[PDB]
Amino acid sequence: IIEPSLKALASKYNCDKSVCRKCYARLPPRATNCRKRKCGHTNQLRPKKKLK
Amino acid sequence: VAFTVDQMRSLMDKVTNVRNMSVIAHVDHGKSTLTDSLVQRAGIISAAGITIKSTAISLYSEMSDEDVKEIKQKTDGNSFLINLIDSPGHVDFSSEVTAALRVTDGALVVVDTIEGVCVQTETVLRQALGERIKPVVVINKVDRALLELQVSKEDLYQTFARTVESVNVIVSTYADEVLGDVQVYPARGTVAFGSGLHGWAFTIRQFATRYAKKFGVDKAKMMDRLWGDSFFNPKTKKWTNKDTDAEGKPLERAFNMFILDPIFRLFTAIMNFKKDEIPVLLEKLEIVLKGDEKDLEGKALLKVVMRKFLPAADALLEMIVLHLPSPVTAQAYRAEQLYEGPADDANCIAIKNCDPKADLMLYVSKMVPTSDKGRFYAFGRVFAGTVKSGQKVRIQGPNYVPGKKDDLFIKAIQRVVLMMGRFVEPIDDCPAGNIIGLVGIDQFLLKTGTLTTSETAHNMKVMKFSVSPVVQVAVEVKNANDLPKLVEGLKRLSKSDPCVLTYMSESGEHIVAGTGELHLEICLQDLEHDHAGVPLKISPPVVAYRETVESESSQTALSKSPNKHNRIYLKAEPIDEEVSLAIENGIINPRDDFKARARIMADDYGWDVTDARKIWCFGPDGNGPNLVIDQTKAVQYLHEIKDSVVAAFQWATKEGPIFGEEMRSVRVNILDVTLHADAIHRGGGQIIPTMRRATYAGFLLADPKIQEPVFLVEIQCPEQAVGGIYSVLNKKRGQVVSEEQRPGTPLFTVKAYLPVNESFGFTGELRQATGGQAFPQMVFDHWSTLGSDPLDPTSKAGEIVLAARKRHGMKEEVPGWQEYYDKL
Amino acid sequence: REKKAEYFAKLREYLEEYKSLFVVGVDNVSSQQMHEVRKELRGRAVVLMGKNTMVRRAIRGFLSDLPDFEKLLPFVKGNVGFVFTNEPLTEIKNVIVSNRVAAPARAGAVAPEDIWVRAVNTGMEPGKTSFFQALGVPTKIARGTIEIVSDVKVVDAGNKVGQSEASLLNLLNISPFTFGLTVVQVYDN
Amino acid sequence: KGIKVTVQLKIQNRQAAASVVPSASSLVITALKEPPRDRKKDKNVKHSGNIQLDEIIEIARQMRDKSFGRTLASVTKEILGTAQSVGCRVDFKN
RNA sequence: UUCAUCUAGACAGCCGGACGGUGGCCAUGGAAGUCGGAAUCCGCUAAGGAGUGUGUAACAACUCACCGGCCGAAUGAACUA
Ligand SMILES: CO[C@H]1[C@@H](O)[C@H](O)[C@H](OC[C@@]23C[C@@H]4[C@H](C)CC[C@H]4[C@@]4(C=O)C[C@@H]2C[C@H](C(C)C)[C@@]34C(=O)O)O[C@@H]1C
Ligand SMILES: Nc1nc2c(ncn2[C@@H]2O[C@H](COP(=O)(O)OP(=O)(O)O)[C@@H](O)[C@H]2O)c(=O)[nH]1
Ligand SMILES: [Mg+2]
Repeated sequence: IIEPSLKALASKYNCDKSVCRKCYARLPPRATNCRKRKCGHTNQLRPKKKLK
Repeated sequence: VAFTVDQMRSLMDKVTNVRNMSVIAHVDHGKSTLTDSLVQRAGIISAAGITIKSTAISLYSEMSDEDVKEIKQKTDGNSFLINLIDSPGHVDFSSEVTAALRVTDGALVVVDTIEGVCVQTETVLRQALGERIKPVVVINKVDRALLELQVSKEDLYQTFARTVESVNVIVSTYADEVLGDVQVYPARGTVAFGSGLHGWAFTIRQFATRYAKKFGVDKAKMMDRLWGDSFFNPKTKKWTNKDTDAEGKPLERAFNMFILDPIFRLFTAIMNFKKDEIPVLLEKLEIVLKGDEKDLEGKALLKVVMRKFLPAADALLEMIVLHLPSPVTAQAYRAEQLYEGPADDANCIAIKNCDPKADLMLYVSKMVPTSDKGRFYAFGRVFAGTVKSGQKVRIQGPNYVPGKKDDLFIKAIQRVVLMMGRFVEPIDDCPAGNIIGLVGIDQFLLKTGTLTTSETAHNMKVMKFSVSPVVQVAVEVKNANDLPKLVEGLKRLSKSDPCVLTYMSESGEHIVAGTGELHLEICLQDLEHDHAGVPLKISPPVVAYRETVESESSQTALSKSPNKHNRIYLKAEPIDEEVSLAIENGIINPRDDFKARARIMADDYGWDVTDARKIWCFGPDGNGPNLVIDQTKAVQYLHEIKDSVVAAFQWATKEGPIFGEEMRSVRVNILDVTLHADAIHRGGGQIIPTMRRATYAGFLLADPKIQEPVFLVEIQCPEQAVGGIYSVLNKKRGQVVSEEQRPGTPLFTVKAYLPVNESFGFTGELRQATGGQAFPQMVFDHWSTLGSDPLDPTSKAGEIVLAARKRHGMKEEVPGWQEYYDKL
Repeated sequence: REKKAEYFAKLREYLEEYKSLFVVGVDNVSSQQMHEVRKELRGRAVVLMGKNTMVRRAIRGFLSDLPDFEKLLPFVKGNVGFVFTNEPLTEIKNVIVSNRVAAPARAGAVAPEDIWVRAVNTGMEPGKTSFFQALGVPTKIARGTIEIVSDVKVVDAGNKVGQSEASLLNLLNISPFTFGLTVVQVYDN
Repeated sequence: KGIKVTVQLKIQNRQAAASVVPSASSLVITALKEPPRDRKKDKNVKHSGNIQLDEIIEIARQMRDKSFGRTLASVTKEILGTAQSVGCRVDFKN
């Protein structure tokens, strides 16, 4: 009820990224840094849990 | 509309003028409130919040003669009887669904507009497919697709196109080929629509005939010109077989135009308060307002506007007589599976012809209980013949076979009654195909049961369910002075639910096996407030473990008397599953002739004929897979010792040294025993605790291990949901035996051995992992040995006996062969 | 540049023994169809796809083996390579201008023309009807086999191919995002 | 006959049954390797082969899906040997 | 501080192939490149790893390595305080 091609468009700005492994945050699946200071610009990520 | 008790009996005799069916529904799509509108609308009365139980509700069908003039069946008249049973919803209650299917010929399909044909729809849809029963689609909640959503006309057309085409799949895959054209398409007017909470419903065929006049085109070509590649032309006034014209401009198919367009203009006008369309479109579509119906507004006003256009009974009871099959031509291909016995047989042929005066056949699927302080009724369809108030009916049980007794109770009926949704009436008879209720058969039959009158007639089908009572929970009392109420309440829950199963545990608890948590929990609070009515203590179900050995004893066992005189030297080893099986199954008996008994165990089980013609016993209780093989020769008084040695052995094999439980695969080969000279030092209070301490050392030296019970669960589910299930085995040791299926059906029956310890919530996580799509079929298969050490309070086997000895109030430590050993 | 240096030497050796060659351009190829077209001429015509090793071949068209490299050299654009042979031109032209064959819908690929499809049966069992389900097209049960009720124009002229629709398109054998292995330029002696 | 890696393609023309034999890499090490490496090793892993085989394996690549597209004898001196731990033939391939 | 790509033509960008034996030795309830260990080969060109992840019940399928198109000089990997 959302169309397979229109669903890739929804993930393109809601979950198709990577989560910070310290304070967690949305950053591209190719990006390799953090935009925060609580870590001091770290490199801890993971391709945001592909939920099924 | 009220009808006297006799008007019903006259209505009952006309099989061509009586439709018997059920309701194929999902959890919540609108089937209970849809059928509720047919009663307060056109329902037969007696002479003058979840689905827990069902009954066959009755109504009157008063049609037009030219209406029954297009029904392909033998029929003479328009005085029909609506004998519909309100089939239970959700899941875990797919028990009463197999029972409502048995006491009917067709079924009312209740799907949704947006939640289309979900899991429970195709579950009860694939249920009707294997029952040779005919399906009839009715998409309810079409108004929610235009109120909370507000869908367009051509968009809502492909919405029902999807719900329909998805049913053309479930059915054209699991159906019978002798039935042929049984798939419901609104192309013949076999799929209904409407709204149950507002009291209305309609069909394409209703307005096809209703507008056949306004176009001159008969209802058959009118509705075949509404659906398909049929588009009208409001420019030239031609119904063209294309979506565009010569200009290449957009057309709205005949359906959305003449049918739907009218209804939408009603919504926004009535609902949003536009009296510039109320009386206007009222007369444009041939409708009228009257009294306080004119005084209502919006939501409540559009309800009465449908009661003025397409009330309930309209499209509902219409497709019931026109396309639904009555016993006449229905049981004319149903007799086969419906009755388990010879087809070219006397009573079998009588049902295919349907003789209401000949061979009396009446299988009661579920015996319907009451507020009559514990007594019930026997709800069953009368296949052939007429049941009277005090007739000699043969109460045949599900075990009975033509040629013996085995549950055969031919008794006379106390009184006969009629079922009306929740109302019983003191009646007299009921014919071939129609269903009624008879009191008094209960105090003779057990839950399900076939009832004949002929000796050569076998038994009628007793379900097959394909739902299985996989779940199991321990049940007891919270006060021992009322334990008697506990067992009696349990006995009535058996004759209460058709798919429910009550049996005693190997430990000493009361096991309750259900289809699921919901099913079980409902029958637990019903057994809490009704059946029993006393406080229960329910905890997880405790398992029984047979203490098995995995090799021969590291040294020879030694143990004598506490008085000190005669000693015992046995060497306990493990009996292979195949030979230990020939004991408990029956190929080598403990009372068999030792001569030819030894001949079979040597050439087919690979043994020494010496120790074989010398078996002392099988155990425990004289027939288990634990033997006492004679191997000594220096024993002059052989005839004064064998007896009491096997005596403490029957107490040793019945009571184990690890945690007070039996053993399995323990072949005790006795090498030597120090005999005496008199029976004063070889008797009663002598040989008992002697062989007792002797077997303790033998088992604790041949490799101690805990053996547990294993299942054979075949979960039937399509190949598309299999992903989640395969990982539930990679979760709680689901070792696959095989995986078989048919060339044209996705539904996969998967064989996997399942551990009792890894089944304390198996059913819940299984439908959660792959939707309700996963149907578990649990049935115990074999006993598989663990692999860990039971004296290790940290290994698999040891963890079990740690918590097990703490519960009995026994010793916290696990005593070895050192503690029970007699040495110099 | 180990292999860059040894290939320069390679192309020159073949370019001397033969007098007939073709500037075979592509980009719309397939690992399968490509290597299997070389099988077609494993002794009549062998392919040798070049690159910036061909800008070095501008400095090789500067080598003066036979400087007619003027009417050949600048035809270095698109996935183009070599085609060595010593038989007549129209005979080998028919062979290579027949040597190019179809490739499937890469679900999200370059959609070029509008596709129509007759309202008949495909003779397959109704299991792929769940895909025609979340799209919206009536499907009849004829002998049970999945039947298309419309001569439907599903894909429009030039759009982004959706993953879902191009999958059931592979079920109809639809393949237009391709060509094969043809030619850009010819030249003899 | 076959147990593991046995792909037998079925082409049916309305009942007329005809199954073609793609004779994979496991199929060649059975049609060439007699009773010892053909059957009797169900409960035990098959890892024994070294002895000279010759030209017969070139026609064994003919039964094996011929999708290589160049030379027969040439591609078999690769398939049977390095991927096949049962049959080494001429000690030069590894 | 190194390492060794590079106008002979790279790196960022994006275009299109991403093969075969082969559902490879087995191992298999099921593993076709993508649970596991062990072999890590040549047929052939521009390339295709017994194969880089996601995902399948296994496949399929997509995507990377590798390779051709065009851009056309840096500018990247690895470490130092
Ligand atoms: C067809 O319905 C069947 C199947 O669901 C399955 O065979 C189920 O098994 C019950 C148990 C059967 C085991 C064997 C027959 C030997 C050991 C028995 C058990 C005791 O530990 C293990 C399972 C679970 C029960 C423990 C909790 C007491 C058993 C029992 O009834 O005692 O029984 C019902 C009636
Ligand atoms: N949107 C919508 N809601 C309905 C309709 N019919 C009934 N309901 C709602 O559903 C509630 C109970 O539904 P229920 O009878 O459990 O559905 P069933 O289990 O499929 O029979 C009622 O109280 C209504 O408010 C309908 O046609 N459309
Ligand atoms: Mg309900």
